[PDB]
Amino acid sequence: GLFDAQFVPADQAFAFDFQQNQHDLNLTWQIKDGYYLYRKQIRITPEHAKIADVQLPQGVWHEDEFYGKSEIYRDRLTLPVTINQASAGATLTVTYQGSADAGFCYPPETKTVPLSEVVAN
Amino acid sequence: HLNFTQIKTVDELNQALVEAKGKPVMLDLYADWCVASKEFEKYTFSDPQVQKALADTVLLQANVTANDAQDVALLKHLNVLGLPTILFFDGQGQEHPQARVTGFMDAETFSAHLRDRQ
Repeated sequence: GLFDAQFVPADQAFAFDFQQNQHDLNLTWQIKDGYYLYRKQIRITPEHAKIADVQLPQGVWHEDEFYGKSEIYRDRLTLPVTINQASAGATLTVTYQGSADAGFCYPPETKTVPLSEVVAN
Repeated sequence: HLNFTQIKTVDELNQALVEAKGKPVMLDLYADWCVASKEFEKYTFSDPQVQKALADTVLLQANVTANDAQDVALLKHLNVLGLPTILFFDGQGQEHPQARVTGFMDAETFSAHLRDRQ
């Protein structure tokens, strides 16, 4: 009856984080129950670093009367990245986008991951 | 088909706001890639009742599909987290934040919520 009276912030819906150990980088998203990430919207771009081609894992299929089917990720997303080379100050530009089951679309997000220096071999 | 009057920037919004001095205004933030945003247009803004309830409301609509600078700016200014999101300003230009609609909402529920401004 009151005209002045549910969805959490994007970083609370998709908790991003990363961890590096030499040539080994692990990209990770804690995905809140009821939310999911669009596989086709993830983008990993290196800046002053050389990365091995990244293979996106097999997720589940979501459907809707408009785009039919789409591969999505739930619960958690772990993305292993191989850093062949990285200069001092090299960065990894990570972009992704998700939505909520109840019908809410978050816009794209871009995180900049500070890579630790890594020489040729 | 409700007839919205497209706006793109924060200024265009305030401009349209002053114009609609005295009438209640509704701002609908939409995006093509957003399914929920599509469901809102197809199943709710299309409903007879809902259209009736909005008969005396100024209809504003920002299409943020491109998610460009202007877009991000407007969303940031209105503190919009995602789409679909619908805002309401009383006929005295005051926005009622606690009244905005976030996410898809069916016509029955929307129409109700709309007629609580009485």
